Amino acid sequence: PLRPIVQCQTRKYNMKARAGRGFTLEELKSAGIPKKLAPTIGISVDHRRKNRSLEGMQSNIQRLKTYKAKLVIFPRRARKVKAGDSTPEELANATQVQGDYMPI
Amino acid sequence: RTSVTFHRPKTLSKARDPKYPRISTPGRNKLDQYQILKYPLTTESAMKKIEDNNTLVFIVDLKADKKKIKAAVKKMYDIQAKKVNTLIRPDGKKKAYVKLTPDYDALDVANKIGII
Amino acid sequence: VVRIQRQRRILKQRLKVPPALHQFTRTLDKNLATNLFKMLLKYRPEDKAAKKERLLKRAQAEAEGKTVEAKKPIVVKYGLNHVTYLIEQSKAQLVVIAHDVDPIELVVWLPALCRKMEVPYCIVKGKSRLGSIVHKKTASVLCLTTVKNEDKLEF
Amino acid sequence: VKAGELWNKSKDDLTKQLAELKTELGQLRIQKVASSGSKLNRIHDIRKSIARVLTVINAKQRAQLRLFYKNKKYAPLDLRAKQTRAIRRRLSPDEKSRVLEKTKKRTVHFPQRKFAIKA
Amino acid sequence: PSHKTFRIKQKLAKKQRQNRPIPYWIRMRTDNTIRYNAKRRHWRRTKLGF
Amino acid sequence: GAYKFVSELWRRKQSDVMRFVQRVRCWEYRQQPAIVRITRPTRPDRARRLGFKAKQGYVVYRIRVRRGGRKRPVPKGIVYGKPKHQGITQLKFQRNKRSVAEERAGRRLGGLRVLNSYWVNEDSTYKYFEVILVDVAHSAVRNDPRINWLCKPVHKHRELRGLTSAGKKFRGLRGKGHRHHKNRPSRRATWKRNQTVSLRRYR
RNA sequence: GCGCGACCCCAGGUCAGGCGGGACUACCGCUGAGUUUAAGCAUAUAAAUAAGCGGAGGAGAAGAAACUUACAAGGAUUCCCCUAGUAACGGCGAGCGAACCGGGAGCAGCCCAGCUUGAGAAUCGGGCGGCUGUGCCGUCCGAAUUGUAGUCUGGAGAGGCG
RNA sequence: CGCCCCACGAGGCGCCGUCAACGAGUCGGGUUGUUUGGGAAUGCAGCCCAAAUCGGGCGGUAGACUCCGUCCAAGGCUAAA
RNA sequence: UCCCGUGAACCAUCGAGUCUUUGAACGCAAGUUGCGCCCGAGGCCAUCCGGCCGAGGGCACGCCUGCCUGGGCGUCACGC
Ligand SMILES: [Mg+2]
Ligand SMILES: [Mg+2]
Ligand SMILES: [Mg+2]
Ligand SMILES: [Mg+2]
Ligand SMILES: [Mg+2]
Ligand SMILES: [Mg+2]
Ligand SMILES: [Mg+2]
Ligand SMILES: [Mg+2]
Ligand SMILES: [Mg+2]
Ligand SMILES: [Mg+2]
Ligand SMILES: [Mg+2]
Ligand SMILES: [Mg+2]
Ligand SMILES: [Mg+2]
Ligand SMILES: [Mg+2]
Repeated sequence: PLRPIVQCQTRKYNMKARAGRGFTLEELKSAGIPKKLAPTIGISVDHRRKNRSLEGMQSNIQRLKTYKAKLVIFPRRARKVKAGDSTPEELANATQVQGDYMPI
Repeated sequence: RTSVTFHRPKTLSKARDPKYPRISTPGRNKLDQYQILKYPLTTESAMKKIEDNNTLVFIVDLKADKKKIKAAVKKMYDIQAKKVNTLIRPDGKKKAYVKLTPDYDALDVANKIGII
Repeated sequence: VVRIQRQRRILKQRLKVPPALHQFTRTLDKNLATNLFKMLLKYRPEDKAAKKERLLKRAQAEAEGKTVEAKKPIVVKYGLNHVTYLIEQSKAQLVVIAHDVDPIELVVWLPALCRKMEVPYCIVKGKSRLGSIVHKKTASVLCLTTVKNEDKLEF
Repeated sequence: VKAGELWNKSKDDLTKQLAELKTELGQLRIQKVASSGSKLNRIHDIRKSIARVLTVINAKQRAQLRLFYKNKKYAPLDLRAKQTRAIRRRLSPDEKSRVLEKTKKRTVHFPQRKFAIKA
Repeated sequence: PSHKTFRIKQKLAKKQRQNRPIPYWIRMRTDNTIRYNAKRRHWRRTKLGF
Repeated sequence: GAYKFVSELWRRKQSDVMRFVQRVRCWEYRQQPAIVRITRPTRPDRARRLGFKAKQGYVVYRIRVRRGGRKRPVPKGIVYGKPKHQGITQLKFQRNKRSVAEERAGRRLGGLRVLNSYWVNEDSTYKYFEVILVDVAHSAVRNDPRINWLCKPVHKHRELRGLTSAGKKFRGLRGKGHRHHKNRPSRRATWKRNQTVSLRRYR
């Protein structure tokens, strides 16, 4: 699942960005991804992390839209297309991407 | 109450009637007559006992008692034992000396099976 | 088992019972209990058998008439947590506390709560008797929230 | 004697052959006792004949015994499935599948979805 | 002793059945290596301890 | 909603109301055996929060344990060793009395499974605990999703392995950070890991 | 001259069930040395080890912060590398000795108790009968109001509106 | 690939501010013994004392006050490496 | 007779079976095949339409759910 950008702790590393556990609730809500839907579509959550500085919050919001842009979702059944599903053309062009599809 | 001592009041115990038998397969009689009477003994000492003492010597099961030996000799060989004497031989088998009631003849019983 | 239980009442006697626990030991009279228990027997809840035919009957009212029409059946309320809830909302009008609840801490504070909330309360004698009204073994508390318009005077 | 020719018989007839094979074995013990030479080797045949007949009667009696009790009645301890003590004490798949109301609503709403990327 | 138990008499009987030289035909079998009974016992040389 | 009142009064343990009720109960407990089946929890609200339900298969037992420490059980107080290990009579058992009680119930009640336990009383000589046990053969248990976990084989004798609440206490698992890091996964598992000499292939 | 109802205890070869013992590689709990090193020896070390007493599984234990940090902060558990023979501890002697950060392997979070059915215990066990039979249905007993079910678990949540 | 079509119940999401309940001889403190790298005391255990709800536990030197960061114990389950 | 087939085998393999006496070992014991009790298909006579020898099979302990039998002024109601 997708991991957000975080700054490391401790003077020695605070100038370096790395992957964190999961997106905060505010990052999820600002990008409009409901709390209980995100792990089901490939996005990790972290109910513990905080947003003390605006720039960090903005950066991780853009990742969710970037992920949402290139995300495709198959229907839960054969022909019914509910909210959030995709076009049949989209679901044939879909492969198993491998590696780091969003590098940090 | 007249007695100072309180005893345990006596109550009803109901008998067993289980809702399924713990054993379906019946019991075979594993000590039937052929298990009880294995084979007659043909040592020269035994052959003496047939004429001199109207007696028959068998090797019998180690778990057969004098009573079942008497029964099994009536089912098999259709004769009567006046007296049965037993000993467990030094090598582990039981030997039974059968004395026939004076109606039957031990020699004729010996012939009908083949020992003499 | 006999030896210990007899000494238990004796030791209770000897020790000084504090007021909150000796607020029991002062039960409602026999004369009033027969009066009160006459009323409670009127408002017994629906028996187990008394409850399945009506659900059988309301099947037809729903299946053909397409209306539920049964109106509010009015009966006593029981269960400690339920009665405590009714008391604090002030929907309770009469509380009936058994003298012989063990462990006692379940009801020791009810007299204070009913007195503070200004609902009349009585301490009848025998939790086994309260349970008999509601078709249980023991009950430990009862309360009447509303009586029919035929019994305002007697109530 | 043959396995097939016994499975196709009646109960009493099987009991006869047990009886007479038993008698033949008793007489062969006595040649060993007295004589020798060649019929000393019918014992192994006769001895296995008795065992085969005993197997037939016995294997038959459980088929009936299971059939009578296989109305899903309470079963006897000798007809119940002996696998291991641990297996018999497990929970059933229906028991291991009981989920709580909240947790199974978590699957009706919000299951784990199939998705891809690069689109 | 003459007074013995059945359990001791049973074990003594088995010990006797085991004091016998091997059958001669065992020596003829294919791929055989048994030469003699290597467990023979004599009452005066090795005690049973039971 | 009556459980709040009963719980608060149990907080006020030096009140005369609670001193009288506990004094008489402590008398009776001392008059009964050390391991006794009881019909209902004497502290139902404390039981509720520990997972007890009024369902068939839940049984509650009262256990009595002795107070004080653990004298070294040696033939006369004689130690054949260096003076550092010659003490006898101020030593303390490493399991709490709550844990001692639940296993006393556990061994005796070999067919049932310990769920939790809770303090009820004490005097100068004894402490009294009530242990919630479970019949994991009862069908009213095997069909409850919240308690099926206790029927699995990995939960046999939880109290003898230190896995109840009392066990989690004397194992140092109530706490998380530094000040508790050596207790996880276990104190002996931590010691073994720190003891290992890792000789890698390319070294 | 009673029969009551409940409470707490009986005794049952009562119906149906589950318990104990075995094995030692690895796992969980308890208990617990001394040889040895200090060129003697007593704290120390050997060692929170050997022996002793128990309990499990295919893995076990731990696990979702009453955590760390002092930073632009991070974010369950476990394991590897590094931190590090370091901070510390120590007749400050002999010696002993982790953790945070960082990098990897693998990643997943859940459920209860409590104010909140009261027009209604909506829950559960057992006997018996039936069938599609790891269960479902009918019925009769019983558990439970000193509380079974449903809601709810702080990240929330109950309400109200849309 | 086939038939069956999910709802007026629950959930998400938008606003609201009225409520908002959260584990007790337990925490916590003293003292004793053990244990630890944990040093005015790292965990654990005995006994004594014994809570709170603008409250509680921490911020590796004991102490009082002002501020600041941080988390919410005393019930339970949980793969993979 | 087992040889163009129900078919050899110190064959392989495994689902149907058997499984003496013990042992956690369970009716009480044990340098004892010692000492009890209960049920009981089958057969004999009549001292009953009962009694005699029975093939086989039960009877340990703690515990849970239910049940049956019972005890105690422990708490009541109702009486006498
Ligand atoms: Mg003799
Ligand atoms: Mg000599
Ligand atoms: Mg020593
Ligand atoms: Mg120790
Ligand atoms: Mg050494
Ligand atoms: Mg030295
Ligand atoms: Mg030296
Ligand atoms: Mg020396
Ligand atoms: Mg060891
Ligand atoms: Mg585990
Ligand atoms: Mg270095
Ligand atoms: Mg060390
Ligand atoms: Mg200390
Ligand atoms: Mg766990």
